[PDB]
Amino acid sequence: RQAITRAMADQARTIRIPVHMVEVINKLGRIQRELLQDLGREPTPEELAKEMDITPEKVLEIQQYAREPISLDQTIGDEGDSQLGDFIEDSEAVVAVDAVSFTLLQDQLQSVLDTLSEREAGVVRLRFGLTDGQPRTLDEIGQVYGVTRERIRQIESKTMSKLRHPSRSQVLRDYL
Amino acid sequence: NSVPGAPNRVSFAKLREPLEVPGLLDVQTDSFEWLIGSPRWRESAAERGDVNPVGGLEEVLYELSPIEDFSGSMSLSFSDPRFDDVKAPVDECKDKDMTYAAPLFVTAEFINNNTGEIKSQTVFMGDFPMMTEKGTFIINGTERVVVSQLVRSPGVYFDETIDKSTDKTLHSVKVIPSRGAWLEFDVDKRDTVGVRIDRKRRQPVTVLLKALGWTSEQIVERFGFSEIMRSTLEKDNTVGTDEALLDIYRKLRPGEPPTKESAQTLLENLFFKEKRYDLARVGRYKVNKKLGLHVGEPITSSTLTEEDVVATIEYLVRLHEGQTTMTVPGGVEVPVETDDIDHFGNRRLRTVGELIQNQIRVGMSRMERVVRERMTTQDVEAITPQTLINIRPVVAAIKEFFGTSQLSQFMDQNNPLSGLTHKRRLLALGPGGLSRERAGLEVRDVHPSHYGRMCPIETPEGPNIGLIGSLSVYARVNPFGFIETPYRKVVDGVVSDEIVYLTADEEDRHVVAQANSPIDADGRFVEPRVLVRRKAGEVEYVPSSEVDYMDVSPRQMVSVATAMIPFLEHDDANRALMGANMQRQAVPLVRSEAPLVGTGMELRAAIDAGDVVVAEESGVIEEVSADYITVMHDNGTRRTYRMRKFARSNHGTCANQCPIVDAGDRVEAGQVIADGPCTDDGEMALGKNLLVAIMPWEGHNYEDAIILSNRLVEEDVLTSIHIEEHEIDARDTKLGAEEITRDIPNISDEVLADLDERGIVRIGAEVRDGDILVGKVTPKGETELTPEERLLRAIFGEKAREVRDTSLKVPHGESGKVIGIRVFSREDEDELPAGVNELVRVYVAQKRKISDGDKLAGRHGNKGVIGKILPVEDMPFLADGTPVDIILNTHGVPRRMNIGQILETHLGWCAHSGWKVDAAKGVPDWAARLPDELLEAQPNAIVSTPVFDGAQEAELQGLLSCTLPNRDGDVLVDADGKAMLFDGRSGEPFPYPVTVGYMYIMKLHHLVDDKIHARSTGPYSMITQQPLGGKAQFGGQRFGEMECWAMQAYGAAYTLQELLTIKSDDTVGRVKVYEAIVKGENIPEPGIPESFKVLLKELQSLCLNVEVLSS
Amino acid sequence: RVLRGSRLGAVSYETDRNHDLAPRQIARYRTDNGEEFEVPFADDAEIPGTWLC
Amino acid sequence: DGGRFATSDLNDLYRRVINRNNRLKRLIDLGAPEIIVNNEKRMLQESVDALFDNGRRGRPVTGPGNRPLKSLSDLLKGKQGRFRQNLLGKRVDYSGRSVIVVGPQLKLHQCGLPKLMALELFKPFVMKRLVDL
Amino acid sequence: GAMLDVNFFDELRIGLATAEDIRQWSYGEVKKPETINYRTLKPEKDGLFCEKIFGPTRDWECYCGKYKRVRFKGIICERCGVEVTRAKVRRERMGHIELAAPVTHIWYFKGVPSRLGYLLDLAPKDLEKIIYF
Ligand SMILES: C/C(=C\[C@H](C)CCCCC(=O)O)[C@@H]1O[C@@H]2C=C[C@@H]1OC(=O)\C=C/C=C\C=C\[C@H]1O[C@@H]3C[C@H]1O[C@@H](/C=C/C[C@H]1O[C@H](C[C@H](O)[C@H]1C)[C@@H](O)[C@@H](O)/C=C/CC/C=C/C2)[C@@H]3C
Ligand SMILES: [Zn+2]
Repeated sequence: RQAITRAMADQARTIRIPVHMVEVINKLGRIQRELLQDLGREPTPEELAKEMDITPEKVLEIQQYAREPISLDQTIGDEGDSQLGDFIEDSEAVVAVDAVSFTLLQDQLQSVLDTLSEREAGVVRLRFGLTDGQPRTLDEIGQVYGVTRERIRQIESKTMSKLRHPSRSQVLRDYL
Repeated sequence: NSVPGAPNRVSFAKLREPLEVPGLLDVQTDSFEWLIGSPRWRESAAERGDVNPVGGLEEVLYELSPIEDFSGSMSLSFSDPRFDDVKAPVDECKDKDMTYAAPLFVTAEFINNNTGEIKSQTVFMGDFPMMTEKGTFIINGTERVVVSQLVRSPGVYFDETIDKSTDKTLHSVKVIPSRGAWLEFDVDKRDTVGVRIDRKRRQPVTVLLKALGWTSEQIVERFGFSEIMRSTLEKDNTVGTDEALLDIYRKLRPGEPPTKESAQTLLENLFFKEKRYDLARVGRYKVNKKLGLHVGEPITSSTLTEEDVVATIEYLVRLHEGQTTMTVPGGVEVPVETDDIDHFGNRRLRTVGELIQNQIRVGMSRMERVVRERMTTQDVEAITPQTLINIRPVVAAIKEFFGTSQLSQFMDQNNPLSGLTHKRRLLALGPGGLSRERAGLEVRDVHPSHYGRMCPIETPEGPNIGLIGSLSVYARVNPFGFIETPYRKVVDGVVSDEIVYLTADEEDRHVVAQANSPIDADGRFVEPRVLVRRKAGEVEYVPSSEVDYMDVSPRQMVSVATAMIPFLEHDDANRALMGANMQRQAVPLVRSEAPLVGTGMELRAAIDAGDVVVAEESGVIEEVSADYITVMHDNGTRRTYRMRKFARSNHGTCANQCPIVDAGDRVEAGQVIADGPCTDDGEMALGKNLLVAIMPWEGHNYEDAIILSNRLVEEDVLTSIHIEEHEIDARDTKLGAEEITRDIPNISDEVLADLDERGIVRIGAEVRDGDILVGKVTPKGETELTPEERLLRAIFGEKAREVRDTSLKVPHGESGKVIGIRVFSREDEDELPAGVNELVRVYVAQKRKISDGDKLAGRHGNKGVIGKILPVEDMPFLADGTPVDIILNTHGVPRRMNIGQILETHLGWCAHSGWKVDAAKGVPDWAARLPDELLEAQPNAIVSTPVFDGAQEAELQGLLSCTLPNRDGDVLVDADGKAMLFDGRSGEPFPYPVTVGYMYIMKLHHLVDDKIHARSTGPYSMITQQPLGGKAQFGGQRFGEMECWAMQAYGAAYTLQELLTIKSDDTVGRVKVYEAIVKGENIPEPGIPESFKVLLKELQSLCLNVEVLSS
Repeated sequence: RVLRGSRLGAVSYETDRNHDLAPRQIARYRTDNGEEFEVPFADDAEIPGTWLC
Repeated sequence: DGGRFATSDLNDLYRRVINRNNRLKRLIDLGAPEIIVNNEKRMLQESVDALFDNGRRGRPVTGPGNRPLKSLSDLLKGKQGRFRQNLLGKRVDYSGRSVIVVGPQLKLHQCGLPKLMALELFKPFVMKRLVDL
Repeated sequence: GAMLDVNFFDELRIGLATAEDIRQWSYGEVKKPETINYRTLKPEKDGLFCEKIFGPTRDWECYCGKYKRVRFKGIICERCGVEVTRAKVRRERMGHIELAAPVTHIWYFKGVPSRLGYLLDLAPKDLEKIIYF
């Protein structure tokens, strides 16, 4: 009976739950069926948390663990050919206007960096890693530039003051 | 008449019918209070005898009472189910989404056989969803209606076919019980028998005859005078009593050693004990009427008996020979006949009480199994019925029926007529019956006993034709679940006023005359040869002595909704079908004006639909208001009547209740005090009365299109109200908890200027598409950003805004003011779903004007969308200056055979302008049978033509002769019915006069913004990569198979490739298509579709090497 | 009305540079039945001598 | 929403095959009577058979509500299979639907269109044009 | 014949897949019936969603989160064991289950005629008494 209960705790759910949480789920379910029977009405979870001497938020987390998932292969619609798995909005998919917006933003930003000088563009590009994917620091930029990192910070403050013209960057204010 | 607040609707009704229309929702209410065992039902059933009337709950309990253990050591009874009050009132349950329940209390009692004690607890059985006043149920706030269902009654059905090969008419019989197994007595292709039982693949009569224990000579004195009995007595091939017992038993078991003594009793178990096999009291009455055995004794013995069994096989072999009538040894004779299932004597109606009783039965069985299970496991002197009984599967069965069944349904309530006709529907085949795809058209046809018992006109017009027929008007359900129909009995030619309610059986015992039959005004006919309905479903002429029953009235065979289509006897059945389906699809207008021409059914149909608040007790108004009516009764007491102003129905439409009485008004009992949605002055009103010309106008009314004047748009004549509900919830999550607030990231205060200080929009805020209703923000978490995003943030100084805005936005197209803010909170300690901290519902309402495309219809199925709303100046106007409102098409009238609408148009003009026929000769000849106080009429006076006794051609044209002028001396409409129209557009008079009049049309619930639906790029599916269709989303169009065929047939390869790759499934292709469009560059080449790669991966996963070769 | 879902994973939108990568070693692995496997580790990466191939 | 997970009914079959194979490997490395070993192999065989086609042999493996698990062959055969559905046709972008009315002044190569719908259809074209202007 | 999807084939040769081809296609033996951890909602190790087997769920993200950008590409994190790439190759890469005891495909066994019994000239019931033990 130990091996049977161990197997029913291990391999009886689509998501694996370690056996102690299955045990407290079964204790909660036993207490809940007993309370719905003998109370007559449905128990409140705060009363259940008093009953199992635990906190109601832990009771809610255990109930959240208790919900077994449903399948996607049930004929949920009124039509038998209608599938439940079709009617799911893929909220983690390509929104496809923001991608081309992002590409156009990249090109306009390249134009804006083209409107400035060479040292400025190199400093901002190597600073935020826009040209490669690696944000280097001011010490690396002064290493590749042969000047102090404090000079890089002064160049940084100059470029950020240069960027913060709304007359220059209304086209980038539009991009947010 | 006979209703105090009825409007003075004059009628053409020549026939005077003595029977009044019944209490239309009695089919729901009597069934449910039979299930309760209401005291009202108790005395009502004690009226018609029935010395032991039993509520259905008491029936299920007394069936289950008592429950033994296995060893006989103890017993558990059940006794007296009783109720408490309701848990909550109606609108409170509807608001808080609670089911309108009531507790069940049961005097349970346990008794030990060992020592002997009573254990008389009072077990609370469950909260029970009580029926409302209007015969409906409320489940989770929504209004739910259980529908009456038709099934074959349990009994013995002798049905025979003749084979195509040997031409031998083989005779089968299905003894189908309630709840049990199917034993049969068929006949094989030889001269043997098909007593093959519950599909046990071989059985003759003899093995059961000696499994009965009888001998071959005992077969001979039972089956004796047939080649069937000789050939089966020689084709027994298993002789011996207990030999046939063990033969039956080894056919029953196969897979185990048998035992002979169990073979004698398992036969008595599976058919003759009343513990697992019980055809009901209904089917037992059916059998005892079929064979005439239990004629002098009341209904009992719900299992089988061997006398009836051998009588059934004797009936089988005698109809196999062909006999006229059979008396059994021990029974009066009954006519030997076939059995047609479609006859209503064989089709019982399982109403809502029978359905709930079946679900209580299966719940009690599934808890009784646990009771018997734990009975042995529990120790003595330590138990009680509270320790024994699990009511959790019982309440699970009740809730699993009321939610998520087929028979439970949302109350289709866009108007009170659709409420009334979503009640009183009969579903012919479904759960507990045949499937829709399995059923042919023998169910779909109309058996000739449907006359008065089910309306042949009203049905869905889709694939479900004839499966869903409504109840008739005067029909009444039997205690046995049969459909009684009232009849005036005629004795010696004198038709009495003894109304007798008749089932289909006593319909077939007799012959029945018609209401259109000239009585002597003293009871007798004036002609000896009368139309009659022969009991074989035929029509004859008969001497006027032999008829014993007459119809109560005309319109007995028609539905409730179909009883409201005037001039029905001129219309065709197809267009009447479309009109009767079109009646219960109107939307309630803001004015809700009564039709100028109707039947006598509008008034009673309104006040019985429940959607009009009735003056309950006769009193005087103490105070009127807009929300309540304080009546003052004649003895001290007072009562308010809270109006439900702007309640949302189940289809978005409004449900206002404007009061109709004033301050000093004295009302009577059963008087209308407040019109509902589609009611005027008490009676029903599904639309407005409208001027109409029947000319074809400029191709805008082409192929059943309608045009309208702009006067409807400007004067708000056709204007519904659509209260739409939006609802969002504040849950918790893994990253924290969602919250509702004013703070939305990366957003301006301009869009935020309408919502309140805590996030919701205030009452009265006008919204548009894409506005915010509930400002809701969830914890996004913290992710790494793109460097360009980081650089823009560093330029503008803004933070990451680490919480994701997923706020409720009002979706596309919907607009209007915000009426109500229904908001709930878990912190406010209401009951809420698991994890939801706040639930907020927002009601938005738009006052939709009429528009081009809105599906309009008449009352005869003469439907059509609005083609073009013309301005009122270039609309063809009547010669006094009145512009007509709508202009139909002529060519849709004759070839659809619905000139009921033309007769209605003429009568509408007559009743609009008013008339006064001449009295110089008194009564002109056409006006003879025309009833009095109709020879004159004031203008704008309503009239009522009943269904099959109404206006006639001669009366209509003679009344259209004198049609008193408007204000001047101007008879605008000739005796032909037409009128001369000047063209509002050109200016010339139209060279031929045109039929005009006042048709009564409605506006249907098929409006354009419910349907207009477009998508460029929206959400996608999850597993497949297709654009997710459906108007709830942005939604594509299903480019189906035949469209692929057609675009193949054009040879357009490229457009097909676009439609199947880069508008559908090419994932990287779609963004490149979008990029090429907004960059203005050429559309790139379509790549491989995603669904094909899905197929490739599945076929690789099925251990199939799908090599795809290039060269 | 519409029920939505999200497969629990992050989706970015960048440029697939086949030129500007972190350079990397390749470690050849030999299993128990002599099977060769070439796991690409990074350059700056400790190579475990054992590896579930 | 609310964390309601949705499986795909093949994970249960895969879990059963994985579990039975692991158990069989454990019993083989342990040493067991051959009735047990052959019984586990038979269970593995029935599991694989139902994973490819549920209900092809014996009784179909079902789940909650006794609904049979949509196995691998079920994705191909039947009306819900890949072949019939892919032949049935897909929903498309840049589409839309509406009710129709008569157009008795239009020319023959012409159809009316509501601006509220044609705005939704031609959104990328109209975006490109009004960002060029 | 190349599966590199260049939209020109003119040929499509179905055929039986050998056990060598099945173990050739895969990316490691999935060996645990654990799909998603109940607490962290991340895929379990060597289970039916294991990112080392199939691929990462987050774009160019190793599972432990050491390497996280597209500069690290085509490599495998030595700690977490997940090759860094896009998320859409999780649609693509198959895994295999190794078996302790062999298995007969039901598509060659429950057919009319059973191709196994027709290759070995045996009854169907011979097969249902052999590979059901
Ligand atoms: C096909 C069908 C129902 C269809 C959805 C609509 C019926 C045909 C309507 C028509 O064309 O006239 C059957 O429904 C059930 C049994 C078998 C079928 O089940 C089926 O195949 C389909 C559904 C079975 C149970 C559905 C339960 C819940 O689904 C929602 C909520 C619950 O019930 C549904 C309620 C539908 C009410 C309809 O009412 C009709 C108008 C609209 O079509 C609907 C508003 C009215 O014409 C009304 O008078 C007719 C009611 C049908 C009578 C009894 C039906 C029981 C609503 C859609
Ligand atoms: Zn990692």
